[PDB]
Amino acid sequence: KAAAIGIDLGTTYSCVGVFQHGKVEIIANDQGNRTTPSYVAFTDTERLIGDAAKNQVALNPQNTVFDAKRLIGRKFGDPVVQSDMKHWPFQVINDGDKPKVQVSYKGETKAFYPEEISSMVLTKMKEIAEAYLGYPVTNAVITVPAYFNDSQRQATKDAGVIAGLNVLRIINEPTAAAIAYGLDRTGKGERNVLIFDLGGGTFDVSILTIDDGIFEVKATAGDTHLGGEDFDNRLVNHFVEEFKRKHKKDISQNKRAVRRLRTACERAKRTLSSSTQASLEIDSLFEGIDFYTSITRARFEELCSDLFRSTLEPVEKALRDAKLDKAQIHDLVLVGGSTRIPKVQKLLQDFFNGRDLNKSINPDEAVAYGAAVQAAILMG
Ligand SMILES: Nc1ncnc2c1ncn2[C@@H]1O[C@H](COP(=O)(O)OP(=O)(O)O)[C@@H](O)[C@H]1O
Ligand SMILES: [Ca+2]
Ligand SMILES: [Cl-]
Repeated sequence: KAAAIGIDLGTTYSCVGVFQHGKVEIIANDQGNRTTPSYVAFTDTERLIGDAAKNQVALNPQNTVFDAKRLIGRKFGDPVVQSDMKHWPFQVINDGDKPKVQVSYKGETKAFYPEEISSMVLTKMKEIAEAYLGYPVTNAVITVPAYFNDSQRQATKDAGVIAGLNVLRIINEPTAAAIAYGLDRTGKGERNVLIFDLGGGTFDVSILTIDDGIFEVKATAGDTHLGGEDFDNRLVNHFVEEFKRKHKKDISQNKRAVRRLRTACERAKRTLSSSTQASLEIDSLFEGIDFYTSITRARFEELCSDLFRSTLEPVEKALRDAKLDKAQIHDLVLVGGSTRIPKVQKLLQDFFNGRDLNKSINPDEAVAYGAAVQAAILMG
């Protein structure tokens, strides 16, 4: 009788929903947010998950883990792991050919497998659901990228189990997104669906072919290292020069400062999605010197123009691999927190014969939404 949940275990954010009495409910965390950072932090006295973990990153960088989704199901020697390792502030060690994240926790050295860090994020999402329903949740459906291999899917499933969940099914994120928009219920002929999924660290384009209720992955393309964080960094480099020009000081060397700026830029970016301008106010950014400035949407767009325009290439590549003209796509689906960027929406719109965009479901909640539906269906 207990309802099962749908969990979108994202690269940088996670989301949980539950299908109740004919509708899907996206559950808010303790801070009232419908998305939770896929972050786990370890201190001298506690282990933080979600917002609390990401909030103290600037003061505890070596022990605040993220991007566990990039390591999960992979080998220590995998070139992807060795490359990614160079960009993380935490240590990744080898354990019988398997990578482990090593940190300082409660006064000592501890190492964790990717699926262990991920199981911690899953527990948080499980408890959020449990507080809402009022009872224990034991069944779930978890999404993963369509390109994930058997090994990556297995480790993710192991994560759900370690989090005390029976994973009813591991499904593809673009499939989950299709389900959210109800493209899995028509049974009349076949239709072409393109999924434009731009998150905080990754960009995925998926072309699916739904023939009378059956899903078929036609093509996939994108960039696993292109996402919202890259837009934040364009803003960061922008303000570093401005601070450098107004107070004559290069802050690019003070780690804590760069981090506090990146966090401010991230929030400024979001404001630029609904307003033409945004203010950036950081107290004692560098050497006690404050930093209050402003920036227009257009300026922001110019700073990321190349990045935004690059998103159309994976789109055209997918169309090619799937041997379809852009006009042959029946359903254009935009998901991911970054598709909220007016500019990103316009580039896609102009590209796709200036067609109308579907604004019926929340882009950063879409994956969890479809997951919840499938979970309920699987639960009878
Ligand atoms: N209103 C917004 N405007 C611009 N970017 C946003 C907005 N809301 C969220 N984002 C961005 O979307 C990204 C988070 O995407 P999301 O799909 O939720 O997670 P994930 O990275 O785990 O896939 C972040 O880079 C975030 O800054
Ligand atoms: Ca996402
Ligand atoms: Cl919470």
